[PDB]
Amino acid sequence: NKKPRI
Amino acid sequence: NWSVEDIVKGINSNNLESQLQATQAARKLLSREKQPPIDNIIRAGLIPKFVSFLGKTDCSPIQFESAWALTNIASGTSEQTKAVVDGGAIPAFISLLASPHAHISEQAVWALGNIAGDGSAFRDLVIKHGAIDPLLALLAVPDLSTLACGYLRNLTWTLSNLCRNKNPAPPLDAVEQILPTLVRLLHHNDPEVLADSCWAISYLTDGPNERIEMVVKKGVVPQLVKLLGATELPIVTPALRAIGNIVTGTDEQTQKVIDAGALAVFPSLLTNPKTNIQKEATWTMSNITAGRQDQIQQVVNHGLVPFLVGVLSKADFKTQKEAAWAITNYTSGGTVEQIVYLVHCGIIEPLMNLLSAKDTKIIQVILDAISNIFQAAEKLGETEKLSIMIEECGGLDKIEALQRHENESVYKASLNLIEKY
Repeated sequence: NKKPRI
Repeated sequence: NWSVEDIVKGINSNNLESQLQATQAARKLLSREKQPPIDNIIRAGLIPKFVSFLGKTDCSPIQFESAWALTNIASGTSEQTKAVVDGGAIPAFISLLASPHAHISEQAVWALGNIAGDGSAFRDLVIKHGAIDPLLALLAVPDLSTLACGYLRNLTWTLSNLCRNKNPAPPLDAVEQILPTLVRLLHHNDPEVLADSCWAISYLTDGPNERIEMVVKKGVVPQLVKLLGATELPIVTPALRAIGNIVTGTDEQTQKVIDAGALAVFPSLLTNPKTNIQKEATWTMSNITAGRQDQIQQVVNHGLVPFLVGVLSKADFKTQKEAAWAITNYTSGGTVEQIVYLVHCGIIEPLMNLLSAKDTKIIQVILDAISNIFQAAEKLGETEKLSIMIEECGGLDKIEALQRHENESVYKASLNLIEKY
């Protein structure tokens, strides 16, 4: 769905 | 890490390098794990500034840092993604797709994936702004293996979100424009490219038969069946969803799944240690036994009836209900030889034992099935032997107790059964 970049 | 107050003081300066330092500091905050202060960054009014930094071509570093920062804001709630869109970020990210710096173009792919993943509206808005053409242009190489692994995985994931939501489904012209590239990715060797490419196909096959046909006409079913027998779970799960979707359509589309050898994989799928794999495989079986008789027959030839008896005997109650549906569909559309073979495999005992369940729908489905089985016994004139059997395992006591039930449709079918036989 939506993914963050860490 | 910097304070939100310091990040604002620097971005508001008229010094491009002071702004680059602040944007990098904002990126590092939003890339922390614990409660990334997304809402605090938005109230400060920084999104319009980040959007403008996307356009500073003479400073690639500020483009990357602002794209990274905006990527993580757009990953939060629907309200936070909306803020990124309201700032004009969409046309800016599409322009960055053609950046000569791969890490910046990759970051634009990522950001657009988060925007399109919000829902149908933003997905279609990304498409209207013209994102598909430049996206597919990044994958126009003779060999995908020459592309960076991470670059290729972000492109596949973003493409999956452009084929994802429903109500409405993505535009037909967009799906047609994406599928040839989507089929190439479906043959790539990377497990994640394959899993996200199987999810995309899973989304496109969830709908009317016109959508299914468009996928099945590209000849991806053999490849889906191959992936259906993969060792990795993240590939088997979407591969099975796509297969299960395809068999909700016409009998000819269902037949192409059978011809590709899909039924050979179901001995494993119906005994898979994962509850969710077992349930979706049984659901798929229930839609296959609802097909033609030559298709029910192909279920018999592959030896899957004993496996349905097994799942009905012991499994999660939700997998059991899907198996109850598979039997009622089997009994309602099968021949007489096929319905007695269902009894020889031992369907009656586990079917009766499930009449003690505390769910009204499964009771109706089972009782209907029993009616179809009895109707086939009337045809052979052995209604007597079957009734001695339902009684020797204790099924009648359950049927005659179903008389005293809350729902009316159960009371009528139950009484009708004990009166007839």
